[PDB]
Amino acid sequence: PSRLRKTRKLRGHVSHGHGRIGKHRKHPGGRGNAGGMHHHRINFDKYHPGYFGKVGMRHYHLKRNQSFCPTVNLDKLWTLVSEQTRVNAAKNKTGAAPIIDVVRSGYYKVLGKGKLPKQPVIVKAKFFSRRAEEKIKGVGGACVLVA
Amino acid sequence: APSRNGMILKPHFHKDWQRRVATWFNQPARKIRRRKARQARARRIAPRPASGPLRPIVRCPTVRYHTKVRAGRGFSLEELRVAGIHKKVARTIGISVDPRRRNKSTESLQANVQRLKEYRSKLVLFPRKPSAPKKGDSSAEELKLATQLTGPVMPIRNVFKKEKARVITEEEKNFKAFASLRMARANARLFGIRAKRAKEAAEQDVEKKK
RNA sequence: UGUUCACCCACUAAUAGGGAACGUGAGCUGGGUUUAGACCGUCGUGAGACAGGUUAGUUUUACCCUACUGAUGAUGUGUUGU
RNA sequence: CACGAUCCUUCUGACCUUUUGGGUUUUAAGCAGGAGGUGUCAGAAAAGUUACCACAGGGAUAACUGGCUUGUGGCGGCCAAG
RNA sequence: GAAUGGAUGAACGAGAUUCCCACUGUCCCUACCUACUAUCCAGCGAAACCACAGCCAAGGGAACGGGCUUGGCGGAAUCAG
RNA sequence: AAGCAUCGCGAAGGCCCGCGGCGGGUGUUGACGCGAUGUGAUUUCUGCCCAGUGCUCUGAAUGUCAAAGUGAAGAAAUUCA
RNA sequence: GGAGCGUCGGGCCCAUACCCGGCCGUCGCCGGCAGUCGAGAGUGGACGGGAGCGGCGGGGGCGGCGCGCGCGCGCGCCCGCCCCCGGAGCCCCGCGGACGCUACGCCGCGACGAGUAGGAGGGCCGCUGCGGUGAGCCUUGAAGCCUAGGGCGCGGGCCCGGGUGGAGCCGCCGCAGGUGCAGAUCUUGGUGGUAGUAGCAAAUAUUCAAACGAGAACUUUGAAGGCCGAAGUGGAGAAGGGUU
RNA sequence: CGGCUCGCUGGCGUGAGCCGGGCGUGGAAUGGAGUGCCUAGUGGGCCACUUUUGGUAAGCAGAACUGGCGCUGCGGGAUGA
RNA sequence: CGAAAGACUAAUCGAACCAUCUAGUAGCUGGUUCCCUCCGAAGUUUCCCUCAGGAUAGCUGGCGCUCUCGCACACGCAGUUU
RNA sequence: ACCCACCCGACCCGUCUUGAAACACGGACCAAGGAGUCUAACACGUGCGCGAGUCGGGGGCUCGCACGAAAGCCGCCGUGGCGCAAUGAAGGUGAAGGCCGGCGCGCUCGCCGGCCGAGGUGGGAUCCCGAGGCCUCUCCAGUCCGCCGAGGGCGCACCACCGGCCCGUCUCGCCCGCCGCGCCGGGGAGGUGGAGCACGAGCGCACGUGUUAGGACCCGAAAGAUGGUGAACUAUGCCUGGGC
RNA sequence: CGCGACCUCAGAUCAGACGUGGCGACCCGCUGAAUUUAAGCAUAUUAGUCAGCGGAGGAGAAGAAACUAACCAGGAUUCCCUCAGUAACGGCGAGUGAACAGGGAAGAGCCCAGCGCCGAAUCCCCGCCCCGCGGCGGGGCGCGGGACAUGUGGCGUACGGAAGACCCGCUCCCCGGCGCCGCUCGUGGGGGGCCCAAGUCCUUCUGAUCGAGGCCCAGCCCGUGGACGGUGUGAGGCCGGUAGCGGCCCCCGGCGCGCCGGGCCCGGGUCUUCCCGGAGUCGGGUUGCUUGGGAAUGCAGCCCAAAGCGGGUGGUAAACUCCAUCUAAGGCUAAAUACCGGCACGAGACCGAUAGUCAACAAGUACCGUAAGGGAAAGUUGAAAAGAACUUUGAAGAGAGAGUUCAAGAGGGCGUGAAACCGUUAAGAGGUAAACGGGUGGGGUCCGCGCAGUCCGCCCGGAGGAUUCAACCCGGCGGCGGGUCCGGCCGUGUCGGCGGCCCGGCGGAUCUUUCCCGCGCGGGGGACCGUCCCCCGACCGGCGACCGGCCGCCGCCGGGCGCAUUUCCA
Ligand SMILES: [Mg+2]
Ligand SMILES: [Mg+2]
Ligand SMILES: [Mg+2]
Ligand SMILES: [Mg+2]
Ligand SMILES: [Mg+2]
Ligand SMILES: [Mg+2]
Ligand SMILES: [Mg+2]
Ligand SMILES: [Mg+2]
Ligand SMILES: [Mg+2]
Ligand SMILES: [Mg+2]
Ligand SMILES: [Mg+2]
Ligand SMILES: [Mg+2]
Ligand SMILES: [Mg+2]
Ligand SMILES: [Mg+2]
Ligand SMILES: [Mg+2]
Ligand SMILES: [Mg+2]
Ligand SMILES: [Mg+2]
Ligand SMILES: [Mg+2]
Ligand SMILES: [Mg+2]
Ligand SMILES: [Mg+2]
Ligand SMILES: [Mg+2]
Ligand SMILES: [Mg+2]
Ligand SMILES: [Mg+2]
Ligand SMILES: [Mg+2]
Ligand SMILES: [Mg+2]
Ligand SMILES: [Mg+2]
Ligand SMILES: [Mg+2]
Ligand SMILES: [Mg+2]
Ligand SMILES: [Mg+2]
Ligand SMILES: [Mg+2]
Ligand SMILES: [Mg+2]
Ligand SMILES: [Mg+2]
Ligand SMILES: [Mg+2]
Ligand SMILES: [Mg+2]
Ligand SMILES: [Mg+2]
Ligand SMILES: [Mg+2]
Ligand SMILES: [Mg+2]
Ligand SMILES: [Mg+2]
Ligand SMILES: [Mg+2]
Ligand SMILES: [Mg+2]
Ligand SMILES: [Mg+2]
Ligand SMILES: [Mg+2]
Ligand SMILES: [Mg+2]
Ligand SMILES: [Mg+2]
Ligand SMILES: [Mg+2]
Ligand SMILES: [Mg+2]
Ligand SMILES: [Mg+2]
Ligand SMILES: [Mg+2]
Ligand SMILES: [Mg+2]
Ligand SMILES: [Mg+2]
Ligand SMILES: [Mg+2]
Ligand SMILES: [Mg+2]
Ligand SMILES: [Mg+2]
Ligand SMILES: [Mg+2]
Ligand SMILES: [Mg+2]
Ligand SMILES: [Mg+2]
Ligand SMILES: [Mg+2]
Ligand SMILES: [Mg+2]
Ligand SMILES: [Mg+2]
Ligand SMILES: [Mg+2]
Ligand SMILES: [Mg+2]
Ligand SMILES: [Mg+2]
Ligand SMILES: [Mg+2]
Ligand SMILES: [Mg+2]
Ligand SMILES: [Mg+2]
Ligand SMILES: [Mg+2]
Ligand SMILES: [Mg+2]
Ligand SMILES: [Mg+2]
Ligand SMILES: [Mg+2]
Ligand SMILES: [Mg+2]
Ligand SMILES: [Mg+2]
Ligand SMILES: [Mg+2]
Ligand SMILES: [Mg+2]
Ligand SMILES: [Mg+2]
Ligand SMILES: [Mg+2]
Ligand SMILES: [Mg+2]
Ligand SMILES: [Mg+2]
Ligand SMILES: [Mg+2]
Ligand SMILES: [Mg+2]
Repeated sequence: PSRLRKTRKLRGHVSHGHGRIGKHRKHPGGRGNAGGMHHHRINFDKYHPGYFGKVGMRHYHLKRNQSFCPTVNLDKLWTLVSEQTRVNAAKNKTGAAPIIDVVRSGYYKVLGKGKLPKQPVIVKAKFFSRRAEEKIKGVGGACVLVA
Repeated sequence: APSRNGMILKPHFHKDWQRRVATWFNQPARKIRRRKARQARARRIAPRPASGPLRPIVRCPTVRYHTKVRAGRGFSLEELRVAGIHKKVARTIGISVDPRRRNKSTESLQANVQRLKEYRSKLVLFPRKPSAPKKGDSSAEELKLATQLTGPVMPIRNVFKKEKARVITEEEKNFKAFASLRMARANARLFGIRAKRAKEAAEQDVEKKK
């Protein structure tokens, strides 16, 4: 909608909202990210601290699928399974504890955020955090490593 | 000239990009053209599967995909050999055959064999003439279907095995997983130098004798 | 002497001083400054430089308005002349 | 008051990390602190000339006039030692 | 200041100066004459330039106004200059 | 411009062209020639300066001086000679 | 004998300032109104027993919290009632509620209103095209154009009358943009003033008659006077032109 | 006021931090406050009172303070930032 | 190409013309199109091969939110003063 | 609104400028054209849909497309993007705490049972409780309805502060673990770096403003490069003619 | 000094073939800038980009791993999404910048050299016959030539292959012709041709209607046809068309059957014995360019220059070592993909003659330039030419009458005909250039009036005329509202039926393989849980979700009511 834009209101007015002292000249700064080190220095070093300079190790032929390791927090571990596993348990009276294969639902690591409900679980995962393990043990469960 | 906070961003419009803009007003006509072509091929290959040939079950590479399973390119030669299908002939009955696939694990092999077995069972080989010789199926299984198979022939569904709620033996409770991983990590890390120290120690024991 | 300025001769009553966009280039002139050519000296490795000297080097338009100069005319006085 | 960022280099530091299919060793790359300098000192690597000259602009800026000023120049008083 | 040539030098030069003789309107100091114009008419017929325009004095003003302030004043339409 | 004076070159050469060629110009030429500079007829002269910047001559007697080649240690990249 | 100067009076003169009033807009009001009592608001109403001229016998406070239009009252007759707006008749009405109420509406009180650069809001301002919509308009005359006609709007603008013209065009709700000009020594086209002006002045020169012809300064013929003056204004070619 | 905590500090005590109670207008005058995002234009200025540096001075150059003009008309100062 | 003037090379020469790259780049000139309404600046900061430009603060506008109570029943803030 | 008169006011616009009626520039006059666009990327604001998700592409299935190159649908619905987790150069690591009882010497350290479960201070719109009034035509009783409400509470969002947790890093220290007892692995206390957690707020779409990259509001160089055309002028050489 | 083989080389207007140029949107191979950005600039960037040269095709190129990876592994190329503005490059500044995996579009795989076996078993050209001949082919027959052992053909190529012995099971595939049958998806493939519904019906406007009103149901008729165009305005039905698994006629394609001529004796597994790979190439150094590729991604020149349990790769130089992974130095290959040139079509929220292409027109035209090159302007009478016969003035151009046309106030550059500018006619003014703002006045132009504008509307009182009713009941119809929820339909929350539950389905990582079927898994039952539906009773919100009676009210019609009522009129 041109109808709604500004330039429609500016018809008539001479400078077109760019002022008549300094004009709308073509490229007064320098084009683009020119002057990061000279003359636009303040902008770059109070809104992009750390832009300039190297750091860390190069790594030439990086491939992201090697380092693929999505995470799930205990917070919502039971969300992986249908409610009626969590229900048929806190029931049953065998002291069974259902299995939660985390890798099936698309997470490899089981990190430790959150309260787990007092209800035993076997959790199958690729990796665990220390605290995430400890929590499951305290609930009355068992961590299970899987390849 | 930048103004008070933003992403210091680098657009790639410094080459003559407007010379090489590729619009997409085709796409509808394209989709139609593809679908017309597809419908033609189906009509040509009369009772054959429109899909194309039957293709092997295959695991994806890399730790990421790993757990999934795809269609592959074609059945390996070892797989065909086990099924009892001559490699040159398989291509004429609608079995894909690559010969570049190795075959590492027995688990992948047998499942693929099972596939070809299944296919041969549920396939209706028309005889070369209408006057029937061996192999060619009965005129019953022929009249009842000279039908195409819409969609991929014997589709792959990446499937899981349910586990019954166990009880957790005391030993299982006992497992120190996090710790276990860390140890294992360090053993991998240190395996090589440990081995070197052992070799040094053995040399010192032998050197003591002489 | 391009000069302004200066000086000297001569006359004179006196050879006072100034201004007007340092009056006055569609008034002239262009001798001088102040393009391009060239010469000399000094300076510069050099290209080149020189309120240092020298010579050669295109000076456009008015029919508009006004101003001024002259030239017909104008309103009035009934018309016309004296 | 007596001093210097990124990048690069160099030295020092830890039974440190990485050096990519795995392992040993050189090498290299990291991490942290010094040093090698930017005096145009918040930090390009840089000589002239143009009268053969050019372009964008500038009365934000010179070379006239005209304004203000009047030191300087010119002209004129007061006082009165001579 | 010596082939970055010094010094000379007959002949020559649409070259640069100085003086003399002659000659002259260069001048004193201007005048008269001729042709072609300009001038008037018939016919034909452009252009540049143009914010609006077009009398002055002083004032103030971006510090020299046609316009503003205060005064002077102002009379159609035009011709050659 | 004649005149004067320097300089290079005896041809697998001087000077020069050309993207390239067992290419081409001088050259259908050979030092009384070709090429590169200065000065500028004649006359009369043409002083001193080789420190500077140029040019040039000589060269195991010799400081430095690259790539290769030669030796050196190293497991090798290598480093050192 | 100020229309001068210094000191001082009264009186009067007028700014877009100040005061009062109108009207427009903006801002603000926990602003008001989907239908109700109520103006320093400081209650209203069951309902039960006991009773009645009783009451709640509290400050020169000068008073607000209590008093003189009734509480009980006139009627039916000490006892009963003290009744219903489909009817009290109404200044308050709680039974139902605007002429008003497109709630993006309507209404009320205050205050305030310079503005470049710049920002924001609203435009039933305007242009062209699309989805909808107006049982829209139009040869019984569309667009456009013109108008010393009549009006509206603060304004952008708009509507009507008359004329001209001769085929299409508009209102509303949405969407979309190559959407609004005084300038750019702007671009293209057109027209002025200048102006019947400058001008049609290089190389000596024309004159008389007749003819033709609508028409002769200029054509043609004749006569005369002139020039070019064989390095020609003569007679032939080259190149170039291309039918002259 | 009452009590707890301390790895600080220390003859005992400090000092801080925590709980639990007890107490209300604490000079004048004025006004509703607080808070967060996006953000254009601007970054040539000039002038006057008073102060003030350079300069003989300047309608000069340069600072301070406030107010102006710039962005702003209107009455007056004839005329006028 | 030049008996040398930077001369000449199709009215063009201190680097011809024609087309393209090309809408070359411009901190610099010029221009930049309807109405009303409300608010309404700056020429100062530090940094910059910065001084006819940017950056950054400042000054402006817009959007808001959180609370406050003239609904007899207020806390906090100020180009003052005490 | 057409013309004319008179009094008062009144300099020509645009523009750069501290300052323009300027002896600053552009502008004779009229018509038509004529300059903030589109794409991409980001940011913040706003509207809508869904919400720990969201998403639509790309593809596919439904038609000869009249309207359709639409519309609809898809275990593709999610490969995948963005989000739901950070922090470290990296190897890696990765957000919980409290309380109670017991057992180890409660050793502000280590291990075993039960309960609560995202901490606390101040301030917080707002809810909640509410002594008490304040009347009712009488003296008391007395449920119902309000109005106000002193006083007390739970306290959103948000802010300030203090604790806590995660990752890096240092300092100090004492214990645990086992298929591999090791230059192994795991913890503790106290500082300190982090674009962290501390009962989620995103994703998609649309519109606006701003900032960029692009011809990038419009017009404007002197230049630079690539590839071609010219010696009909003129410069110089040569060939062949002519002339004095 | 002969004649004859071959080898290497010549010449032919020898016989018969091919190549040459164009086009150039897309494609392949070179070559290759500079404006530009970095606020300067040189590396970088612009950019392997414009220009330059070469060569193609309907596509090209690429392509069947000397590949990815490091997994439980994938498996030619190309294309899209994503990876990702990421890893990386970079005066680590400006800026640049991929790949693998994953999901799709498509999908197709092969052949040599060598090593070997087979009497060269092969090829080309002659010449005679039969067929076939507008893409020169088949079959036969020739002591007819040549090519070829310096290696043609069959088998065979890394997925292994060959040759042997016995295990098994059995024998259709191709082409040259000649016929003939079913016309074979936009729903009869392609092309061509010719065809196919319904008003010119009644009135009436008009210059002319395709307009306006009507026509057995918005009117008649057709409608699988109401797209578009044409026709004197606006047309489903006037005409062409449009619709239709409509018709007919030609031709051509493509596939189905028959006959002939040829070719063709073409398997698989199992055990044994043999067989095996492309050199001035890899690899190294190097210099130059190139890349995201960083102690060298790719391509080059030069120098060096290999091996065979080798060689290559395994994204940090090197040595040692294990692993993995391919097999290089020969070749072919459809498909999805590209397409501002071409031929032929379709469409548009585009432009509408200063726009849109330079070009709506006799435009790459006229014209300019020596040449390379530059490069315009320019659409519209009217329905129909009916384009003005004739008279008259004039040498004529030009007029005046006359005429055509609805109109020439449409007259051949003619639709509409703005402004600037000019002529005239009318009105008004005029010594401070004009013009302007505020305020009045004077004059004009038209516009509204009034030949009283006393403007209307209620109600009332009076005096005149006027018809019929209000009021009241009676009969009918319709509407409103109401509660008794009275009776029944209707639905919210709750409870009862466990009743739909199998006669109620989906979903579930809940269970069971006691089940069934197909091969521990898939599909289906069978339990279970969640969710959605029947039966009746009770309570409650009795809800605009409705009916039936009854009530009350309102309205309309029709009866009665004749005049102290009832409206009308002045
Ligand atoms: Mg403005
Ligand atoms: Mg702006
Ligand atoms: Mg401007
Ligand atoms: Mg600016
Ligand atoms: Mg400025
Ligand atoms: Mg497919
Ligand atoms: Mg002068
Ligand atoms: Mg003069
Ligand atoms: Mg002159
Ligand atoms: Mg002179
Ligand atoms: Mg000179
Ligand atoms: Mg004259
Ligand atoms: Mg290795
Ligand atoms: Mg000179
Ligand atoms: Mg000079
Ligand atoms: Mg200039
Ligand atoms: Mg100046
Ligand atoms: Mg002066
Ligand atoms: Mg000398
Ligand atoms: Mg000398
Ligand atoms: Mg003037
Ligand atoms: Mg010499
Ligand atoms: Mg000498
Ligand atoms: Mg020397
Ligand atoms: Mg205002
Ligand atoms: Mg017409
Ligand atoms: Mg448009
Ligand atoms: Mg204009
Ligand atoms: Mg004349
Ligand atoms: Mg003569
Ligand atoms: Mg002749
Ligand atoms: Mg002649
Ligand atoms: Mg100054
Ligand atoms: Mg200004
Ligand atoms: Mg010169
Ligand atoms: Mg531009
Ligand atoms: Mg600048
Ligand atoms: Mg300027
Ligand atoms: Mg001005
Ligand atoms: Mg002036
Ligand atoms: Mg200027
Ligand atoms: Mg001008
Ligand atoms: Mg216009
Ligand atoms: Mg948003
Ligand atoms: Mg921003
Ligand atoms: Mg832009
Ligand atoms: Mg340009
Ligand atoms: Mg350059
Ligand atoms: Mg060709
Ligand atoms: Mg630059
Ligand atoms: Mg620049
Ligand atoms: Mg530059
Ligand atoms: Mg590049
Ligand atoms: Mg090219
Ligand atoms: Mg190909
Ligand atoms: Mg190959
Ligand atoms: Mg791939
Ligand atoms: Mg991403
Ligand atoms: Mg690049
Ligand atoms: Mg062979
Ligand atoms: Mg028609
Ligand atoms: Mg029609
Ligand atoms: Mg028909
Ligand atoms: Mg590069
Ligand atoms: Mg490595
Ligand atoms: Mg190929
Ligand atoms: Mg046109
Ligand atoms: Mg035209
Ligand atoms: Mg055109
Ligand atoms: Mg037109
Ligand atoms: Mg035209
Ligand atoms: Mg026309
Ligand atoms: Mg026209
Ligand atoms: Mg007409
Ligand atoms: Mg007409
Ligand atoms: Mg027309
Ligand atoms: Mg016309
Ligand atoms: Mg007129
Ligand atoms: Mg008159």
